[PDB]
Amino acid sequence: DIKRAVVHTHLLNPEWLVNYFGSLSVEDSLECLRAMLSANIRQNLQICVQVASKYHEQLSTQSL
Amino acid sequence: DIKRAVVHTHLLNPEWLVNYFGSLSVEDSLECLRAMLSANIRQNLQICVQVASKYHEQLSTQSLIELFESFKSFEGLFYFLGSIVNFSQDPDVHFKYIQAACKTGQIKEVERICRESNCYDPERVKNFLKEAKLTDQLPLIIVCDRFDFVHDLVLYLYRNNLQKYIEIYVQKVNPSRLPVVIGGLLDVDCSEDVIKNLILVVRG
Amino acid sequence: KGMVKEAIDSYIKADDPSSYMEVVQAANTSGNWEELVKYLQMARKKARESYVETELIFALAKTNRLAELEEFINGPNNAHIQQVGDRCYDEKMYDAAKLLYNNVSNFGRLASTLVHLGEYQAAVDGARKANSTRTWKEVC
Repeated sequence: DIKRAVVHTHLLNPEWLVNYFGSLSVEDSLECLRAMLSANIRQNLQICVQVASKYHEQLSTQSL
Repeated sequence: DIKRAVVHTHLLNPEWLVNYFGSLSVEDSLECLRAMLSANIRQNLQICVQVASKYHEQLSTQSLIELFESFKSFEGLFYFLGSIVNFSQDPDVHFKYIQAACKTGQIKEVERICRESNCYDPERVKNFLKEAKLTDQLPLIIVCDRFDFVHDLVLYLYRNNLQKYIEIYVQKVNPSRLPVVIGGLLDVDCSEDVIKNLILVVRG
Repeated sequence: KGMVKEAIDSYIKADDPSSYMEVVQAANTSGNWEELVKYLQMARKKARESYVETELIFALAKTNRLAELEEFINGPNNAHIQQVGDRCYDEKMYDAAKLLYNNVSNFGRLASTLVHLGEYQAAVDGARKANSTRTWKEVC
């Protein structure tokens, strides 16, 4: 369970996190996003979309 | 009726008001706060808590927290008692801070106090946990083995569901209590293939 | 004065669950396991405790209200089974630990009571899932 960025998102610099997920996403960021959106608070909301404008260009999955 | 700061709070410098209430509170600021919270607008809301982090140190009255939790206490008590878990030894303050953490998901700030605090009754707590079902159960499996009452926890975990709970418990939390948990699983007679598969997990 | 029967109606009109510990201290002093049932049944809705439910199932088994003793447990009991299950065989009120340990799966203690029950077919079915020395030998 590496996925606990839901709490750090209120404090962590999202810029380098976008690249943390641009890397290490061997079919994995889907599940972390699923966890973040299981706690889709208005604070941690748009960050799910800021990342989203990177991976669509390679895989705009219908699962997403 | 000196109490009309509810309207000035939208305009008045709260700093010197904090000291206006640090003085002149001969059992009086309770009623003024009761009036402010009778009009607990989002604007005049946190100011009720900024004052609150001064008078607790002399009198953390249960009347205060009663009139507090009488309302929603969306995150009011979490911010109030977020600074009072330290410098306290009461069971009720810890328990009700934890219960306030159930109102907005801040369980990550609860798992810390289950370890830090050691001056509370976890029995009423874990009962409430199974009543107010945590929904991401993951402190009870920390505070319970912190207090070694696992003989029924293992059973409750098998009863509701077991996808990660025992696995992530022995993996992350404390692998030192695996075989006792297997003793529990064999008391309840879980499937042996599950045990052969579970033991393959790495240890600490 | 020990008016345990009369100390109850002085709480029915109040619904005050407090001091129930002393109510229990006087309850075992005189078998009255029918009206404590009502006291605890309604005080259930006032103090979500565990003593209430434990002593409740104890009184139920005392008055052998099995049809609903088995139903209360199937809900959110939040009680302490195997502590009154101790009282089942300590007082030897069988056909009770049969139901307490059933949904709790304590294979090894139920069979000690099924010794005195008389059933043997399901006793060994409890033992095969126990596979303990005590269980097997006592069933034998």
